[PDB]
Amino acid sequence: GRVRTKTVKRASKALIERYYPKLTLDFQTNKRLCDEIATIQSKRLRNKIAGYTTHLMKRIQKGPVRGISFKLQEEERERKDQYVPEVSALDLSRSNGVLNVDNQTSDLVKSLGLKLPLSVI
Amino acid sequence: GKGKPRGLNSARKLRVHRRNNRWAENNYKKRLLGTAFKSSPFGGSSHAKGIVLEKLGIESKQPNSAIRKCVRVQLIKNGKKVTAFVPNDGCLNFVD
Amino acid sequence: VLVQDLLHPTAASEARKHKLKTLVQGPRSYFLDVKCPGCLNITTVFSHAQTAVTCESCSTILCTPTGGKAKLSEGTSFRRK
Amino acid sequence: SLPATFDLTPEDAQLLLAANTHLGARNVQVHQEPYVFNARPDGVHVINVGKTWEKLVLAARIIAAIPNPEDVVAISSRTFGQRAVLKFAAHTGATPIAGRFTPGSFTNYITRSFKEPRLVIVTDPRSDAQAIKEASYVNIPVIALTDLDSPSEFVDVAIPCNNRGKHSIGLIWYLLAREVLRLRGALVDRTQPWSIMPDLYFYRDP
Amino acid sequence: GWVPVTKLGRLVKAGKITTIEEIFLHSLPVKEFQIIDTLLPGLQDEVMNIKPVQKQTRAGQRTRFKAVVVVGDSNGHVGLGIKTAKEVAGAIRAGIIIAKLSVIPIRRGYWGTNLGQPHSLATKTTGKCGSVTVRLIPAPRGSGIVASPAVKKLLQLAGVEDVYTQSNGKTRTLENTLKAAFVAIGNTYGFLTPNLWAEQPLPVSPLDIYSDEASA
Amino acid sequence: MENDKGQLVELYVPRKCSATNRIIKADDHASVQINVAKVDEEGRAIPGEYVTYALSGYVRSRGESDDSLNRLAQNDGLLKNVWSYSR
Amino acid sequence: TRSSVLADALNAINNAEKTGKRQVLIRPSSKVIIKFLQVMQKHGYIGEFEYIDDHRSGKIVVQLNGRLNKCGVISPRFNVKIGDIEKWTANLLPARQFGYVILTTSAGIMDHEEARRKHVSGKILGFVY
Amino acid sequence: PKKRASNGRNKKGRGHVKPVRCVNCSKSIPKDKAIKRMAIRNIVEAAAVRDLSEASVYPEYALPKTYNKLHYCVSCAIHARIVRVRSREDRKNR
Amino acid sequence: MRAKWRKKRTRRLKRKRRKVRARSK
RNA sequence: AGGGGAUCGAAGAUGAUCAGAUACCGUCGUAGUCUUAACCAUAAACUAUGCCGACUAGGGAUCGGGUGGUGUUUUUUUAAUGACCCACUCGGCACCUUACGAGAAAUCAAAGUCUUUGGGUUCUGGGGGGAGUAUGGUCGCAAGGCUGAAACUUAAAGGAAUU
Repeated sequence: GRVRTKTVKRASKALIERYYPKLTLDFQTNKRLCDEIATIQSKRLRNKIAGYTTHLMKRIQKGPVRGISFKLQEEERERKDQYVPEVSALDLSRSNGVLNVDNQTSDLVKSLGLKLPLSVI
Repeated sequence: GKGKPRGLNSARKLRVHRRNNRWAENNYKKRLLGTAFKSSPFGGSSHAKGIVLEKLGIESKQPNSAIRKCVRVQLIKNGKKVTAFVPNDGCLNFVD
Repeated sequence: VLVQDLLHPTAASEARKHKLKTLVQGPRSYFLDVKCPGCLNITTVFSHAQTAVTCESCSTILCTPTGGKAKLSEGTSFRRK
Repeated sequence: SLPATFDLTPEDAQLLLAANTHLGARNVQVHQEPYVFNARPDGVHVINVGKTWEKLVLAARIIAAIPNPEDVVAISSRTFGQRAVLKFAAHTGATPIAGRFTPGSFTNYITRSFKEPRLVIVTDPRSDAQAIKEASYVNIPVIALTDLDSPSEFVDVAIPCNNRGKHSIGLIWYLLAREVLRLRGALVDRTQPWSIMPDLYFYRDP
Repeated sequence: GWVPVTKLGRLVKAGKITTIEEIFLHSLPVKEFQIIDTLLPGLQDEVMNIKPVQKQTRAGQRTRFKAVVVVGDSNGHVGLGIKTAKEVAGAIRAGIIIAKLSVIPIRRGYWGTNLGQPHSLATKTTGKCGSVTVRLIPAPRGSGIVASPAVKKLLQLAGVEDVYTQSNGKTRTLENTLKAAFVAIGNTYGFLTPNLWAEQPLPVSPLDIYSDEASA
Repeated sequence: MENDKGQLVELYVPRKCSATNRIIKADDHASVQINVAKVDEEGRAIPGEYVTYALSGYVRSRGESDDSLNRLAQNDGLLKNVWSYSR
Repeated sequence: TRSSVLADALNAINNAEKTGKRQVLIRPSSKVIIKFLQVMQKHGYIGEFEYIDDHRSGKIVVQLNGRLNKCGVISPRFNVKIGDIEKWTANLLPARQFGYVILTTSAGIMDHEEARRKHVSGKILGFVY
Repeated sequence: PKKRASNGRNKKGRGHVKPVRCVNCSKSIPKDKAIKRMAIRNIVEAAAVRDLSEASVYPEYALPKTYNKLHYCVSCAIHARIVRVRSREDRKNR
Repeated sequence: MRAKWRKKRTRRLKRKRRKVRARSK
């Protein structure tokens, strides 16, 4: 088969998680980039890592998959985390100013401090 | 209650059970039945005299091989036949 | 439960538990007041009568025997004691 | 004892009522939690709001009593509360360990994920029972978001709750963060509500 | 070069915690033998024997050595270590480490004289690890240690003077007998002597007060 | 533990669990020490003024620790009404 | 059927203490049972015990403290004497510094120490510590 | 030793159960001990209904089924792969 | 050998011994 | 000792397979298998777990009985009578997660409350063979059933789990 060895896999993921602005989608240029940066003893080894990084770039251009954190995944995490779509969070709204509950909950609330608009049916 | 009588008046039952169960011991049964005094060739004696009938050459048991060079004797006091093995080395020729 | 009050537990618990399992053993049954149609003839009967008890002066059956509580007549009046 | 300010306020009361927090599990229920109030004919049990509120205030006192905030450990295994515990950590220091919990972090010191707490606010005892065992082996007090069907084993503080649905768990997490923040003193006005919408705690389905 | 991973290691290295009683009262978990041999410099090691265990493999029988080791000064501390290792020296060292990490206080006591120093266990104690039941009973002054050689060495290393020991089961299992004695020696504190019936103020764990020196 | 001379004898003075008066073992590895901070008329917890509850591992193993803690808080005034003797 | 009222009750208290409960209920409700309970109470091994008195045998509800480690009963009430009471106490008790052996002497119900103080003995009921 | 909590099968408090004969090997086994398979098949095999429809008198109709209960003994079931041996832990399921 | 067949051989030997004793007496 | 004797079917008769097959495989086939009047008193007759009584973590389902449902349906849309659903209880067959505990482990809510040793009580066993044998008694038409050794020999016979 052509299963990638865990060492080249670790090297590829380390490259991806660090050098996203450096990494591109063209094989030759990022292979030369790996030649400059990654100190690899053997040409076949470094070429295999470059090919694996190209495949990973092609795969994750569509979207994140697993354990990458490529300096933009956490950017998206910290940006698309506070949505707060106004009063559409199902609290004291989306009704006629009343809370629709059951009979037992209604007796519960009036036994408590109440101060709530019960709508037991 | 551990499957045993525990009442203050069950001493007879406990003693009967103890008497029945004691027979399983080899020493108890041998001492009371006197098998050493009737079935044992020595008749309960530590030592016994006899006369030599003929030699014997029984072989060895597991893992080993030797001719033990033993001797058959007849006890005068009992009249029975006994097999004995000389303890020391090279005394079969000494025994006549 | 580490701590619970066996002195005065909840009346609901004492009611749902069996009669012999309460603090004080007592009969959960009770007697009945029955009025016969036509003439009153007031008398006291017991819930699990186990007999076809009739009026002391009329042929009307006060209640019918059953395994549990004895079934009372439809026309007879039912009253708690 | 409290200075008459930690009571059942109407706003949180209606929030809990609208979040369906009082609706519990089915007929299965451990006798160790007598917080159940009656039982609806359908099969859902009712949990009284006052018991829940007192449990939240007690858990907040436990959390605030810890001197170093990062000793607080919040872990969730179900996907419904990952963002909730994340926001709780972001607002109250601590460290979020949401996702899949690696065993041996609390006991074994070889792993790089070692962090010994002073208390844990484990959400679901059934799914995070391994974390419960680790906290027991390393002697960490346990605060558990228990439910009627959830086990009550190795639980110092029990939070009556409906562990199904993002809304209820996110709302109670936000409330807990709010009152522990008030206890810590960042929110000077205990009567005034937090100036943060509780919708941030609930996670996004897609 | 210590770099204690645990916070208690930093606390003890700072000199804040000095006596083993401080950690033993609160039952704080310990994971380093350096802590134990720091607060108890007087611990002495002893090894009973070396068991040559074997395990069948594909083309032979791999041989390992099980080392049974005890430690603890004769002042109220004992510890036992069991470890299987490829080499006897490594097995002995690892057993020493485990025995250091497994220190347990012993409740001493008086036979009923109330005249001098403690010389025996407070109450009769029992311990079973497997099918061996080691029983310890208080003994009068001058009786001495009456047990197997291994149990006698363990109790002398503990520091008691007079004891009465009775064993049931397959005493041939030396490790099992030592573990049963360990169980009994740890359980001797479980008895509620009437001197403990008084209610004392409840202390607080050291880390809450000394969180400033912790971690960091 | 005391002798005729009156000096203190034996070390390791042990504690007992608040729920059940059973001595906590040194080798025990299933028990915790709960502590509750106290506020003073402002909602702010004063450091160092916490009350301490001792909880053994056996009640934890039996799963009764939550009920024990509620009872202790209600008795000490830390709590008002969740715990009822009648139950 | 029912054989030893004291044994069944003492087993009930032992099981309750093993469970950890702070109270227990005694069904048979025998006079020796109330005497045993007074013996525990006057020495502090138990707390407060009350006797539900119906028009039947009755029951007992007793609150326990974490001070009773083990209570046991010697079903065959042997006629112990002055000489063997010391050996019986040594065998039953973990130590002579604490623990009490209760016995019916001519005077009534008390522990071994009080019985030796009064120089009386009798049948032996059980041990408590 | 005790390989199973249930010795032979679900027979507790009953004792003797009327026996039945195996379908193939004709071995007598207790009725509860027989591995019973509720085989509900069709008297027309697969890929044959299409050919059997248009070549049948009257439109649609027919479409019947066969239903047989097979009592396989332990040995026959093992040989015919009706039930397969598994691990110790997997025994407790269902 | 199986205990059942050993027992059967024992019964056969017992029958033979009983027959021998009967013919002797 | 009688009736019946349809299938199956020890003995047996054949034909296969095999160096040998008196068996496994194919076909017949007596006693037996079924029923009446009497013996047989046995088994892996197992739940390899004695009977009675008190206590001890939970959960669901099921059988029989009992009680309450501003419950459903069946009826005469609605009384009865039933059949269902909710809650409780007693007595059983049992089942599931765990171990406060027990056990050498397999496992056990009893095999727990037994070295912190005692609820009452009956029976059985003291290394493996000899041997459940011989003999002495007893029952039975018979085969056999109950009680039940000794001489002699051996240092391992065994139980649970691991590679």
